[PDB]
Amino acid sequence: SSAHPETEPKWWKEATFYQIYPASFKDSNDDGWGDMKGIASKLEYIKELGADAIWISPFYDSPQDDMGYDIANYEKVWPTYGTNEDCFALIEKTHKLGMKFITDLVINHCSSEHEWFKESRSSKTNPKRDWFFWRPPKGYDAEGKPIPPNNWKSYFGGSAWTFDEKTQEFYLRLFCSTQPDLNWENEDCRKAIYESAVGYWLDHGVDGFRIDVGSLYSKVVGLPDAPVVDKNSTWQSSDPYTLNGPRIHEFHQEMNQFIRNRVKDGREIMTVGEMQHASDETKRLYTSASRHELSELFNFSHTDVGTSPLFRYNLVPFELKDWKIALAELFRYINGTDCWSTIYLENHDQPRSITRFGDDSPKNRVISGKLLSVLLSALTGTLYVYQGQELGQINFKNWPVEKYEDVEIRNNYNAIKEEHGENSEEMKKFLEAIALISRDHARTPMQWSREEPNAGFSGPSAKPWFYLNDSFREGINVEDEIKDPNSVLNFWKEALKFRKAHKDITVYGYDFEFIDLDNKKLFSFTKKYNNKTLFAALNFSSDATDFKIPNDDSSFKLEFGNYPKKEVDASSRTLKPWEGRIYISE
Ligand SMILES: OC[C@H]1O[C@H](O)[C@H](O)[C@@H](O)[C@@H]1O
Ligand SMILES: [Ca+2]
Repeated sequence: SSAHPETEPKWWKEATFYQIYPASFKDSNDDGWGDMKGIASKLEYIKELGADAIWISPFYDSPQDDMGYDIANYEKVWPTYGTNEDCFALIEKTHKLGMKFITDLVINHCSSEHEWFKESRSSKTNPKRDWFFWRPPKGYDAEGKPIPPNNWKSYFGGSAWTFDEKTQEFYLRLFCSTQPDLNWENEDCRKAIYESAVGYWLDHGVDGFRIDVGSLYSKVVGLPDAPVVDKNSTWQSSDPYTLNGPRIHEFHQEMNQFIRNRVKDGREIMTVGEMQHASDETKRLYTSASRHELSELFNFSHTDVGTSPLFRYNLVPFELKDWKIALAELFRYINGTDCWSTIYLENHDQPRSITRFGDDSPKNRVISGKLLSVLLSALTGTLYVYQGQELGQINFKNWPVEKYEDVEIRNNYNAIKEEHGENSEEMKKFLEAIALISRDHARTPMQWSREEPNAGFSGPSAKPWFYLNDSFREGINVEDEIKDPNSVLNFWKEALKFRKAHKDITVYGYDFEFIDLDNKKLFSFTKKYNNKTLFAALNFSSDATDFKIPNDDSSFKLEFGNYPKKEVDASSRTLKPWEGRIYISE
């Protein structure tokens, strides 16, 4: 383990994080929105699950055009969620339970309602004009409409620019129209960002930051037109010119130094960057401890499987190997380095992992939910569990498009309607995809009980901000799952206990090797820690599946699995449907 600097323990390496989506976690005042007092009331539940730390999605003052990721004030809690004092009380309560607290750092862009943007947009001559990207039209079209400065596509569909009537210029917004990109080329802007979004929260005791689209801060000079890679799309991906740009490491080093110099009590701060996509070299430049940039990053390959690289909302076939390789992208690069990795299958931007990677049928949703827990329990990195994942939550079914709340759905729908027609093959493919892939499958209220109609998220007379998934009626809820010894919730409790008990090789294990990589059903691997070997055999199918343990001997003991502990034959070399097993040899 000495030739593996990645094994050096840190609180944030071995902490299991639980991600809370504040709108949807727990309402305490029957207004249909989750809130801070709601979260506070459920910290014990989170601790009892086995979480060591929480990450709360944005709770700052926001118009909610992107459900909190459009921030109007970094230094004020959104009143619907509570007051600043409620937040400080929440941080303290989390701490007094022995848990760490990270907040969402959203500084690629702010709300157009932020005072910085209100000033910037007021004239062409004000001191904050160049805190954002303003450009004149590229002339006007045959209809008299201004033409945007370039052909870039918004992440949510359509053009990445919005015209401002007052100053007669476009501003850049890679996300929704009211999320103008901050200009990191402006040093005054960077310093103001650090003071408000970072320093304020360090001063109030956060243990770290989850850094929203942290790979987008550096724009290639000139904001050039992107090459035409999609011939059936008016607008083009800006990635070559916005993703992992030439100053991105400079910026992350600067912010890292700011954090180090701002902390007052010498505490260890974790940063997890939502970096989206990166080569292994880029990952190393971000996460090597000696680089003083990020602690770790999220990489999207594993959550991209089954989607077109050209458009997330066009489905394509995939096989198990594709997902194996994509998952391994999170962690293989750290082997024998001072880097660190993340492990997750769910967040507020993703559909449910049982639906995507297991089998969400009534017959198989429990066992396959447990299989996913066995897999995650054994992988190297900082583990994240997303609200409802521990309940074995599944995608909602048969929702009309008009029921979806997400701006990502609304904007993409409108762009397709405009470009291709509402009644088109393009729209049909889109509608097919949203049923599997929409971020909204993560965002329905947390299911605390079987109580009609709001499942204990809010009182029965309240109208939740977004519709409940019908699955609460099928026993996917906290109250019912606590009482069922066979539940996914109770299984996740066991999985976290297992992972912690064997943390040297589960959290810090190295020399990961696939066994039978090509297998369409068997997901198998080994890991090492000194004299120890972990061997995983995981059957991602309803068919029984054979496996072999490399260098098999008597020393391999069955330590964890999802079939009943008293009924598993550890010597057997065929997995039952959806069966997973972790063996450890010392
Ligand atoms: O802030 C724009 C986007 O950034 C990140 O990808 C967030 O996780 C996502 O929810 C948001 O829409
Ligand atoms: Ca509320």
